[PDB]
Amino acid sequence: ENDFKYFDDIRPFLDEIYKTRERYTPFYDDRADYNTNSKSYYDYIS
Amino acid sequence: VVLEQRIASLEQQVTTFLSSQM
Amino acid sequence: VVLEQRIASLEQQVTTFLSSQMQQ
Amino acid sequence: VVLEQRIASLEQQVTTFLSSQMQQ
Amino acid sequence: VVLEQRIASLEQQVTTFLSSQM
Amino acid sequence: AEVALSRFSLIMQAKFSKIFKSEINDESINQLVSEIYNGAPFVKMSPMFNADDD
Amino acid sequence: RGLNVELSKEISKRVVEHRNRFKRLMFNRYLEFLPLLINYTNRDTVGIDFIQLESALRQNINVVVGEARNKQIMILGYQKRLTKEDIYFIVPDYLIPDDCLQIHKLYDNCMSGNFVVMQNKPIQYNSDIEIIEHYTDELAEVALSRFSLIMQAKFSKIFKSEINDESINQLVSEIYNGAPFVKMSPMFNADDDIIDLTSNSVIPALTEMKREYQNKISELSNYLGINSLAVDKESGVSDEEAKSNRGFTTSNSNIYLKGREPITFLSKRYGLDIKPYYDDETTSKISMVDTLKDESSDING
Repeated sequence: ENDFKYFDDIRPFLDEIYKTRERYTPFYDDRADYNTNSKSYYDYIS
Repeated sequence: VVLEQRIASLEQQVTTFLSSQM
Repeated sequence: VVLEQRIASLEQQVTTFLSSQMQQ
Repeated sequence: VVLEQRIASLEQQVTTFLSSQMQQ
Repeated sequence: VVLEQRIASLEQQVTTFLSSQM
Repeated sequence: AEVALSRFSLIMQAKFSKIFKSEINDESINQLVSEIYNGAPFVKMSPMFNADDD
Repeated sequence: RGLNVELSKEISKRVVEHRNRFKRLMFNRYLEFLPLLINYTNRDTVGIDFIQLESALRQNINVVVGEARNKQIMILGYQKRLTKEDIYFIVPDYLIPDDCLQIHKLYDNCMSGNFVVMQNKPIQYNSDIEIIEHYTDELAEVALSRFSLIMQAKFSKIFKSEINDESINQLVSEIYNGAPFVKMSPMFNADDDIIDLTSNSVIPALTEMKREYQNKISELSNYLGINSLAVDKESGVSDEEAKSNRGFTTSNSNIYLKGREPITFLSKRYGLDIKPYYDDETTSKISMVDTLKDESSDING
């Protein structure tokens, strides 16, 4: 039969991230210096 | 300079020969 | 002198060209 | 004196023609 | 310089010999 | 020996920082990154006294 | 087509391009020059292309000069265990000695058959392609600061008035046309109403920054031996004016010379004079003041 389209409704949302995944650099920018705060020693002994 | 002049004359003579059998 | 060296240089070149024409 | 120069010029002429067909 | 020139001639002669028996 | 002490102690504390002063989380960091150490002149800021000897 | 430009803080990308291009340019220029400083009594009698030697020496490969047919062609040469034979890699084609080679250093003074190896530096600790990377970034950001300083050192005279056609006719017919004696209304209309934006917090800053660029060039320079030293001896400006500490710049110049000392070992063998001198000459006026022999007039003019 032509059943089990659960492998198939993923398709318009699996090409989508492949489209917007690697074609970014004409559309966005690389600025603004986001800070990253990552886990000092107190979280290590946590 | 004289030697150079002689060489030039020899070259011109050769060129002249290379154009006519006479 | 130097003209004699030039005359020696030209006959050597003519002999080299004659050996270039005839096989020996 | 003049010969010393022409003799040097012709030896380089022989050496740069021997290497065109050399085993070297 | 003359000695060097003589040496060069000897070397070239040897090279020539090393290619033909004649 | 103790005058060599005083010279070494004097040049060990002769080092200099430029203190930025702002309420913390991501207001002034983007400022210094894209406009001070990258050398940029003409940085634009808010009127909220944000370099009035801040 | 595709186009949508950023802003006119494009300059804040042009500024960082000037810094980046300056570091790349100054780095590879400085090693573009550095393999020619010595040149050592240039081709007295010896068949060496010394430019090709010095370029080989600054990639630290130990070249070996010997005899080929009695005329000193270069070859490559990669407690004391002596080297004798032609085991090493040989760059020329048929000019190989095919006979007893040796190193001519300590077997005797001036006797053994010649193949002497020349080090770049006698004892090797760090490559100077790292020191040239060490200062060129520091130099790069001071060139950044100079360029950023003179790019914002530009000045306008701001007129300040309620807008539409009161003060425009003023500046047109009476400032840029140069006119003195402009008459105005009593409504405070120049009582510090026109103002100047100046950057006199920038131009005293400008000269000191150029001196920092300058002495940082000199502090890279005396490291790698390239020095203004001998003329500084005869000019009497010896210390604390040229802030260089002369005993350190005559120190780092000397290590490269005694690295190329085995060319003297070779020079003692075949009976000739080769001294590794240190080039500092630039001509047509120095060659004129050192001779003032009238044949040197017909040479130049």
